[PDB]
Amino acid sequence: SSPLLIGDSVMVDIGNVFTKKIPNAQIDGKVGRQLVDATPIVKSQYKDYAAAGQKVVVELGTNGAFTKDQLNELLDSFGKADIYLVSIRVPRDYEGRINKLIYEAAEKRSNVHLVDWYKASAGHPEYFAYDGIHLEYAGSKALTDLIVKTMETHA
Ligand code: NA
Repeated sequence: SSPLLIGDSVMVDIGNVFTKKIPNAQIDGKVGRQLVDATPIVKSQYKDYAAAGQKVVVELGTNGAFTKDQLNELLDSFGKADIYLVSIRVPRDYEGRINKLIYEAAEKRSNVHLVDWYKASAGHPEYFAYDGIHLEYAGSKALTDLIVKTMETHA
């Protein structure tokens, strides 16, 4: 009902569509944001979300690669919150490596739930701008629906 959504350009793209579905969502998207820049923000802005019973959506990696250690530092900073971690689809050589880090984090952590946008958007070029980074409306609605459906299942 009041989840935190933190991400890069993709969060900017879906913010308005997502707010129509979940009006009390707290949305923090910034074009060009790197995952390593999110951890100080969570400590400066969002420690009230780092609690059992809170919900956080993390949408990072589309705008740049990150390391295992950086991902773990970010996930640890949310504490016992339920974390919905979105896989990425981007035309860059690091896409697979980052998606494997994301997959393994979800495998490990009982409070991390994978939102497999990579799999969901396979075969749907109409979801994406020609740059393969920004989303068309059809993509923003599909990703919004996937995030919300995952949170409603608790999966
Ligand atoms: Na998990």
